[PDB]
Amino acid sequence: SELLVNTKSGKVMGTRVPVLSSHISAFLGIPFAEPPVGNMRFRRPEPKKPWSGVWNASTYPNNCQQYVDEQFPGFSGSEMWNPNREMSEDCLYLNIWVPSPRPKSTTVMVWIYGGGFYSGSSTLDVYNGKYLAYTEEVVLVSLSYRVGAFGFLALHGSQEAPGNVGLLDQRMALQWVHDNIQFFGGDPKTVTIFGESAGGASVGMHILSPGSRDLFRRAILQSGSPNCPWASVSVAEGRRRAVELGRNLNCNLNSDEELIHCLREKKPQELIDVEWNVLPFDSIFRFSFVPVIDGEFFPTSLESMLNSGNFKKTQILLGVNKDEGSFFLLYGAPGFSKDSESKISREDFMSGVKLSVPHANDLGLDAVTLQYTDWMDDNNGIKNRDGLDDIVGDHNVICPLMHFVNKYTKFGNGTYLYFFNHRASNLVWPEWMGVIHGYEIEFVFGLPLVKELNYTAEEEALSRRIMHYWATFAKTGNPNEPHSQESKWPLFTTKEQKFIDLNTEPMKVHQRLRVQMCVFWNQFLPKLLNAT
Amino acid sequence: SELLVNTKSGKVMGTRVPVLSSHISAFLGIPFAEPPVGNMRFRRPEPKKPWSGVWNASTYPNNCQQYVDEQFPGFSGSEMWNPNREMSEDCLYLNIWVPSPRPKSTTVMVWIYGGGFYSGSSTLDVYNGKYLAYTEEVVLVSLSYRVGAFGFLALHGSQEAPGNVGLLDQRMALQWVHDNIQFFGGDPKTVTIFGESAGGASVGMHILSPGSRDLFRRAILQSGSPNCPWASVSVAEGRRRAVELGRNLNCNLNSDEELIHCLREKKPQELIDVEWNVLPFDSIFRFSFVPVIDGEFFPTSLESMLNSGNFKKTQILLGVNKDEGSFFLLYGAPGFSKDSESKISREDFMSGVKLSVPHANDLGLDAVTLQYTDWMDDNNGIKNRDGLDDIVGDHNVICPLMHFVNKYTKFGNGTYLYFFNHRASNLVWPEWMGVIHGYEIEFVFGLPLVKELNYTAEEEALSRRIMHYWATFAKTGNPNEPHSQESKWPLFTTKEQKFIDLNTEPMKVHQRLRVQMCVFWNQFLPKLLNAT
Ligand SMILES: *[C@@H]1O[C@H](CO)[C@@H](O)[C@H](O)[C@H]1NC(C)=O
Ligand SMILES: *[C@@H]1O[C@H](CO)[C@@H](O)[C@H](O)[C@H]1NC(C)=O
Ligand SMILES: *[C@@H]1O[C@H](CO)[C@@H](O)[C@H](O)[C@H]1NC(C)=O
Ligand SMILES: *[C@@H]1O[C@H](CO)[C@@H](O)[C@H](O)[C@H]1NC(C)=O
Repeated sequence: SELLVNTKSGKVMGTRVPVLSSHISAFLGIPFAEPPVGNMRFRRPEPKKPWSGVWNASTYPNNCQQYVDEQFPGFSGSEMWNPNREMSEDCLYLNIWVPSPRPKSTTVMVWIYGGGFYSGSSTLDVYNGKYLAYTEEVVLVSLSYRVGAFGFLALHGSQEAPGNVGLLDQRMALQWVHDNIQFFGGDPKTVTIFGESAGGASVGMHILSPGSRDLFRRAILQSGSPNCPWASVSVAEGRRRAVELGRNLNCNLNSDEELIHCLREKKPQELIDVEWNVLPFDSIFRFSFVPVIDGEFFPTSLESMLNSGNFKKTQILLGVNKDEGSFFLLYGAPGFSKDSESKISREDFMSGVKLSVPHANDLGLDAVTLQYTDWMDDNNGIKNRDGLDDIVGDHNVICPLMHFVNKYTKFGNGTYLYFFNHRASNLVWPEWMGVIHGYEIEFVFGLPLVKELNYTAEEEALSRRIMHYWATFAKTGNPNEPHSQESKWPLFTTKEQKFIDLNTEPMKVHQRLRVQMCVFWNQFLPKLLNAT
Repeated sequence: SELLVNTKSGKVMGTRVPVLSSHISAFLGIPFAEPPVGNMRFRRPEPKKPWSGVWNASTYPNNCQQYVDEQFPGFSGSEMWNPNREMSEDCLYLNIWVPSPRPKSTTVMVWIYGGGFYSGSSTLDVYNGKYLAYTEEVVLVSLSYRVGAFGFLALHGSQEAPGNVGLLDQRMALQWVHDNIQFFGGDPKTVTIFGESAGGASVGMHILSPGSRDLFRRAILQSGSPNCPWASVSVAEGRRRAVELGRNLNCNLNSDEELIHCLREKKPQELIDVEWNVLPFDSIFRFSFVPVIDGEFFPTSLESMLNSGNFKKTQILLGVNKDEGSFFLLYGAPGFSKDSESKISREDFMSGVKLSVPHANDLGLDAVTLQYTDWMDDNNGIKNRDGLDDIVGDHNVICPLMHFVNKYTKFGNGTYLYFFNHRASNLVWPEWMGVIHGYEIEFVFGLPLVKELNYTAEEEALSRRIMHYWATFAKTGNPNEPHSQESKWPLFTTKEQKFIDLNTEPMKVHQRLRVQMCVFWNQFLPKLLNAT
């Protein structure tokens, strides 16, 4: 039967799912690791023991334990990102969408969800891989990984809570795909990993980590890069936060053994309730438990690895959205509200700047303020609001990604860069937020092709174009159709640094994406902070 | 006789001079101090002893000893600024242009020439006061003062070479005008002092110095302010330079007495030949002997005086030219030439930046470079050239003046600000230099009214308009004609910060002159240099 597949770990039975007046096969909730529960909490993952009989892969699995956003109860704009299945530490499963009839050896794409390393689910409606798998005829896989303390609590030196286990969860899933996707009709030698935000940073981390490089062919990074300021911490800071978490739960702190034992006896929600109390600074776009530069998963500092070319050399396709920072300002900066235009006063602008660059001294804060202030009209509420939006997006997403693309392109085999700037016609978030962090995902997954979702005809066309770019890149290492008559997405080169916009208007090629601001964030500010 | 005037110092006989098909009286070369020669070199000036008989004031006096520019021999653009009379240490004289018939008690304007405190003459063709005196019916006076080491060598603590004597020369001339102008038909209670560059800085210094305030009514500052970075030095730096001058002339340096005695035995040209060897840094727009913050002429630091309102409160009219920095880049920055378009390479841009801000550390240099570089087109020769031009003009003239105007306006009785941006149709300097430092002077003195000079009809109109603004301001404290139908020059206020452009086009009012760059130069950079 087309729904029965025998893998190296055992047999699995999928389910036939409808999609755009047709059907395809789906294998949901396939286990790739042993449940990281009890004594296994915080530990590196262990491969799933093979099973006898048939694994029922007809329904989505549980989501990993995580902080749940209740800032806007009932609001679809925020709830669409929350777990839609019951949460459990028993959450290491993957999902596969297979074209029908089953292919023999076709292109494989593996999705890695984002969520700042503190949240995320492979089961969100927005991550339904049936549209992409059906439309582009690729085998689509979505994996899962532990987030928050469960996946990133780090007490370097200890083997019980070494840190980065969430990244190892991802690697184990990639290993499973490498070893078994052939039975689902996928080509293990043509696997593209792609992800957004923390998922994009994760993709870059697998490009960097020697232990992950051999498991995939190409990569796509959406609004995220491994060198982002929020994406990793030092071993010392990771330890400090782990200890502070224990301090928040009245744990014995005399030794790592004592601390970990205490943390392992706590219910999942107990850790989550105090998770945010361990941050250094009053800040936005900063998360408690993230990857740690350990000298193992990451041999040396990310910068030294990027500079020496110590990473997988292949083709990459990546990009950012126009207003990456709006989400974070709305949730934590004074003056911003969901139901108002959020015009910002000069004073709230100052407060926002300090929250946005928590590690900077006063001189550093002055430099940022000067760089983003129009002194001919400094009390303009719209300008201050948009200025802060740019500060957050440039510092946390765009400039780190531009630093990554330029360093990578020197050693890589082909780079394609995009700037997504289309605001969906059916967005429920206010207009001031613009082209929001994460809202290009629905286009990548083809939701606009579903009539009931209320997208325009132009948006369906944009989605089809984007899905074809992504899948063609996954298949050939080039988003462009060999010998087509459509406008070509030029290769990003060290010299020309070209990129294209992604919207419903005719393709336009540009150069040096936000170069002025990124020279500030990537070269000047770091120098200022290190000298003063 | 109309040409004979009896002053408190003795009788003087002037000469009738033709002017625009008419005539007026001129009294040239009137002594206001005893020749500062021999034992008097470097000493404060002494009032001229009254004389018997009639002083022959029919010809221009000698010019003070100074460095003479020979960079472009025979070239009118540069030679028009050089001394046009024989040089001598016996140079403290003033010139007066009086309307005919002699007025009874009319508005008086006293011109103070510029020249970076190292040069200047009251006798330049461009400073001929007959046009202004005749056209606006004012008594026009031009004074002189010692420049270079002769007027500013400073060995604080010593009464033989205390420093600032050139400024005291200016004060003595103002005192003479206060005491005697009434005999020439001028009103000593309605005297306006005006000057350009070092002369403008000098005007601001008299506004600040308690000992000079009572000698004039209003002031006009053209392309210069007392707080300019090149306009003064500390007592320590002044001493260091005085000692280095002695070291350059093989002087005994065991004591001030030894040093001064040695310097007094040297011929004037001997001092001038080594004058430029005492600067701290490799730099442009920096001069060796300038005013010193002594605690006498200047009670405290200029900044503390400006902040506390420790200065004469009256009305002021001031402004700058569009391209103040071009002259200095042409003479000392690599890549600039008089006969080429001077497109600057990225490398020469860097060299230029270091020469322009000699006191800045590397981080400071990086900040300037970032602020003036278009990173989307960094190798554009025109942009690099114009960027450097702006750096020099903003740092040395515009921003210091804007800091002055804003601090002054808080306590003053009326401020009028202008931005001169008309390039003369008959300029002999290359086009890349734009609206050059000092080229608004010919309009203020009415040269465009002289047909033989080859100016256009529009330029004659601009000159007449400017002369009337200046003279009306001198007479009433307001450049505008009471109840006229012409466009009004608005008052510059702390809140609106309005100013007008001065060109042949219809008047346009603007606000916050180069505010973006001046926040950088006046607030950010100083903070960066002091913290790092
Ligand atoms: C497990 O598979 C069976 C079919 O064998 C079916 O009941 C369903 O798809 C799964 N069970 C649940 C939880 O509904
Ligand atoms: C990628 O690598 C292949 C084989 O080494 C080479 O022929 C090709 O030019 C490379 N492409 C780029 C854009 O570097
Ligand atoms: C001095 O005045 C006399 C007239 O009394 C006349 O010769 C001339 O104006 C002056 N002398 C010189 C130096 O020409
Ligand atoms: C100048 O001073 C006079 C008298 O003190 C005052 O009436 C006038 O308002 C002042 N003007 C300005 C612009 O400050």
